[PDB]
Amino acid sequence: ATSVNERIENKRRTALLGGGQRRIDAQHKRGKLTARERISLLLDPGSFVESDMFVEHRCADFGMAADKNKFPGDSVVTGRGRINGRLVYVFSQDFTVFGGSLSGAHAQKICKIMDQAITVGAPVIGLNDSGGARIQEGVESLAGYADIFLRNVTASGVIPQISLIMGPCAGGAVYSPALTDFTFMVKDTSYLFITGPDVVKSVTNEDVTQEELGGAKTHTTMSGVAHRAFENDVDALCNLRDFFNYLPLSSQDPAPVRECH
Amino acid sequence: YDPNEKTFDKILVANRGEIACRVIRTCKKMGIKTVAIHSDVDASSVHVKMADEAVCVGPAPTSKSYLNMDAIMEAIKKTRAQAVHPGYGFLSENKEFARCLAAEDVVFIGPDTHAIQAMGDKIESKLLAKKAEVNTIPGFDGVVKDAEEAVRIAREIGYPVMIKASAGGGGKGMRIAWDDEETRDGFRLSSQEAASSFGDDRLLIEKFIDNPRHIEIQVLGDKHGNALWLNERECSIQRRNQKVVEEAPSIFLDAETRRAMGEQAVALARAVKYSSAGTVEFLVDSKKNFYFLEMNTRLQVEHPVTECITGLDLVQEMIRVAKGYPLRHKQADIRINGWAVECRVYAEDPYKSFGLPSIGRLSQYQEPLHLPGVRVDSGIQPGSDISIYYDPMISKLITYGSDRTEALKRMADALDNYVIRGVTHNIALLREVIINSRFVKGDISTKFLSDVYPDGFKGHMLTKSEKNQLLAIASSLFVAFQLRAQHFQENSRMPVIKPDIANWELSVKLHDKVHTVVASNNGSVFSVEVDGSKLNVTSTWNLASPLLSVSVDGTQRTVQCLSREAGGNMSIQFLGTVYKVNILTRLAAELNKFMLEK
Amino acid sequence: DPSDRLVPELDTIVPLESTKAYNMVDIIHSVVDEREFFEIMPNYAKNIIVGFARMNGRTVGIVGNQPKVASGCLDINSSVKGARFVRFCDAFNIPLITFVDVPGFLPGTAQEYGGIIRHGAKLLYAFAEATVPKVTVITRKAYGGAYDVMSSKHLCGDTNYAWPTAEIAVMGAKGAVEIIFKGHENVEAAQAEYIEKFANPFPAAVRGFVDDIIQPSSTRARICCDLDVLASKKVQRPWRKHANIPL
Ligand SMILES: CCC(=O)SCCNC(=O)CCNC(=O)[C@H](O)C(C)(C)COP(=O)(O)OP(=O)(O)OC[C@H]1O[C@@H](n2cnc3c(N)ncnc32)[C@H](O)[C@@H]1OP(=O)(O)O
Ligand SMILES: Nc1ncnc2c1ncn2[C@@H]1O[C@H](COP(=O)(O)OP(=O)(O)OP(=O)(O)O)[C@@H](O)[C@H]1O
Ligand SMILES: [Mg+2]
Repeated sequence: ATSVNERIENKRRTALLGGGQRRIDAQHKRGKLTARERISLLLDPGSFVESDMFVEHRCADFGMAADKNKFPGDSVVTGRGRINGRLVYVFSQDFTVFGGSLSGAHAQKICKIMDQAITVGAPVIGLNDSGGARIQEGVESLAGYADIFLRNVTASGVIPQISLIMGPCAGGAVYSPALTDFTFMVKDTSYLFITGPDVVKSVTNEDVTQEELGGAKTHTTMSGVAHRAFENDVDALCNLRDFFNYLPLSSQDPAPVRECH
Repeated sequence: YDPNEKTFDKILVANRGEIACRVIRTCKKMGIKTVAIHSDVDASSVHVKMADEAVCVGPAPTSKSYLNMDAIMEAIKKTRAQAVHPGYGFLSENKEFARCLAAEDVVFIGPDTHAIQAMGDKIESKLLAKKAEVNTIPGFDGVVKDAEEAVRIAREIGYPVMIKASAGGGGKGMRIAWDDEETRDGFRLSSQEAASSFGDDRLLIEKFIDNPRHIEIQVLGDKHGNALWLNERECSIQRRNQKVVEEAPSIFLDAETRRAMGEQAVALARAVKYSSAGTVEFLVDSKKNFYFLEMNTRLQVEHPVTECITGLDLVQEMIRVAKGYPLRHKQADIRINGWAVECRVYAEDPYKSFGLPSIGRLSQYQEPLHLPGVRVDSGIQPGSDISIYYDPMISKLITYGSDRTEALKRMADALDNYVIRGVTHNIALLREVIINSRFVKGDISTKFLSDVYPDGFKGHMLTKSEKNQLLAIASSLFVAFQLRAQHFQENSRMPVIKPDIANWELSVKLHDKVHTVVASNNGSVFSVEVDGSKLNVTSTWNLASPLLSVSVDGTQRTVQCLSREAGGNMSIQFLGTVYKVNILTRLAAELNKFMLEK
Repeated sequence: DPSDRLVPELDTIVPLESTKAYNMVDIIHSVVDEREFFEIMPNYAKNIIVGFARMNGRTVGIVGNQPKVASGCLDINSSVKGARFVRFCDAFNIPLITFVDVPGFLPGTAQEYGGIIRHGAKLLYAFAEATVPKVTVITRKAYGGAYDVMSSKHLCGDTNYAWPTAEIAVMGAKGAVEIIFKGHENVEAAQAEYIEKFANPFPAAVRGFVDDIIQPSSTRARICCDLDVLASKKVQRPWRKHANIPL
């Protein structure tokens, strides 16, 4: 009766807030936007179509089957939209839910978006704000990463792939951006390193901060991993919209031609 | 092997290696359940797999695993074993171990504590043997404490003198003095290393027999007083005062002397009241005079040869004696049947001090079990690890025959057909010993290795005919590899035009000489011309098998290709010795003269 | 050289202690035909091993981790070397056999400043686009993204086998326990439970990430049969002029 409708509305409202209002406030205090605000700023207004909004993780170990550990969407917002009228597929990682760690559902949603994009021949833009792989998931998480990796290599040279790191990407969350065509970072809020400073101190025995180890300056001036760095999220998204206008939608299409004066 | 005879039902083998495997095999044949102790590193050994139950007894070192008497006691208590078999070494001759076993109801398979303690020290053993109307080595009875006393003893017993550490064993604390100053300084040094390792500081001064022969008599006695002397064994070939080649029937001994020595050994055993299997060792001089020297109150390492020549199972006999049953054989029933020779394959490098212990992991291991008249006692397998904690002995190879010549021929065949890859072994030394002219004749003493190889072992000094055979085999193998390199599957797009070459002209560098070789192939037969000499080599030319059997001019030879490189270097084990040859083509040999030496 | 030859010397080659290191060249020599191996770059980036060998007479390319050097960890040089070797073997229809024993990637600022991310992505890409038959055997360890990089089943791998000493996990047991039970702050039985349930090849086996847990002595045979049935492997991929490898 009305129970199904009220549950649908409750799940929609919960998915809109991610992992809670307190963690949203914590994210805002860090000078960062949420995944949905990033998607809204990147895409044309009123053009976002979201997929897999109600998908939840299927893990049962370490007390992850409790209702307090179930978040519809599972730390990723995936869908399609338009930039200046041209189709694009987008995923944005939600640092609010489990630190954006990749679970099975996370990888399943990303893989679905990538598969549909390669089916229709449209670019993929990925906003990376992941803390790594979900440890409670176990080897499943690893498998998920590998799946994404495969699709990246399958999509290389077929559709353009753009990565924008907007948070502390660590562990295995650093290899998908490396497999894409272009990689951009945000100053003072984005990081890229396989192992954190603590492990470096434990093994190598040297004192480095996160900014020195994997900051935007490090990866844009001497590492050679990232291509450009921007002041903040709004500036980065505006420049990403500007940069997207140059590229063609697929390798089947010629170089874009615009109106000239 | 009568199952009706009711022996024990559970026996713990408190040992490792090949002796544990042999005891387990005998018990399994008799039907007794076997339990084997092991260390952490020996968790995957052969004897633990062959046993029905296994119990870890500690870490890798022997002082905490196999000499850990307490853990062995809790292993016995947990497994509720009825008998214990120590094999040889470790706790085989430990009186306090015997007391611990006698504390409980579990029986110790071996001699009694009184017999072990009687023969635990050399001076008391010599005194008892003299009281037992047995010929003893001339010397002074007692303990020497000062250098002056030792040199005085050297005065009355002659300038050739030997200083020996009391008890101990293992060929240590035993050296020779030729002069009075040598006597005193050697005595002081012997006290020094006695304090260093043995700790007894008790020394014996006696006479050195010149050109002696080590002849052992295997005695077997029950608890009812019966005692048989079985037959003898010869163990003259030694280095570091340790046997490496043993020979069951003595070629130096006739029937009368053998019978006299056996009767003397039986008399000594009855005087000691020995109630197990043991050995009495004598040193026979050139004039067929024997003197008593030590008595091992345990199972001998080289026991399988007397088993082969007598058709007995010593482990079964000791088990039956421990159970309490009387001996089922009489002295007249003992007879010599054929001939037997045993070689100890060690993990040592024979080129350094006649064998220097080596370590490593066995990558390939194959025994010649299919060869006629071959028995292998080994506790290792492919993938086994030779560690520093235990005795670096790989295997014991026994060959029996109708006579000495057949046994030696089968021994040579087995040594040629025995594959070890991963470590260094002394197979070359064993083959050179068994094919030596003096050894074949029989004129061997305890210093055979010292005087046969005064400068140390150098390998096989191959003659001209053998050199030509080796060169022909190497050239044929090289040409066979080259021919196999040209066999591809059909491509159907770019067909392969096989290069039609009739004669291969090669330059073979061996030692420091260079030989010109012309090789021709007629299918499975190679005609090889080396420096004019013509030879024919035929074989199946299987290039993957570790052993390759070829026929050079009718003579059959088994060789191994240990290494091979594209530059022409090959290591070939031939006649037991590894030769490194370098084969180049004639054009390559000519062009190589312009290369600068590094 | 028979294709069903057993290799019993591999049954105990991997030590029980994870600290002890073995030599992977011994495994490679035991498995391949006639124990003949043509190694490429033998003196450079020695933590990885690449080379050519033969199985049942057919040319194969071998890539493996070397636990002797740097405990088998991956770095920039080894990644580049293995990536180019794999690319050549895939380009010329040569099957690939991989032996995996890797704890992860080498940490430090030297690796990060040198571009460890982009160089490590090269090997992952090379294994991912390969369309030749590929057979993977995990010997001791496969941790983190290194497990995915070293020719995992999810990269369109053909056959993946694990020895009874294999350990496929997201990371080490200690780090996982301290990252999961930080609130619980009770690592007394946490270590025991985690090592009993996750320090074994079973979690990957029950999800079908490895086809089988084979005895080491059968390894060669298990490979050869596979190379018999995968010789006719054909896959189809989307059209492109060329892809964009992270060079
Ligand atoms: C093969 C793939 C891999 O190897 S994954 C290796 C990832 N190693 C980790 O330690 C995970 C997180 N590592 C980190 O270095 C930091 O947390 C980073 C990523 C820099 C985040 O920085 P920070 O701004 O301080 O966020 P935070 O520490 O407050 O984390 C908030 C909550 O998110 C969680 N989180 C994060 N990552 C994971 C993960 N991989 N698996 C499970 N949970 C994760 C944290 O537990 C944390 O929980 P809480 O809400 O603060 O209680
Ligand atoms: N009187 C002697 N004359 C010549 N050589 C002797 C004499 N006594 C001992 N030897 C040498 O020592 C060898 C045997 O020594 P012996 O058995 O006494 O030593 P051990 O270390 O107690 O032996 P084991 O390992 O059997 O316990 C002989 O083969 C010989 O080489
Ligand atoms: Mg002796």
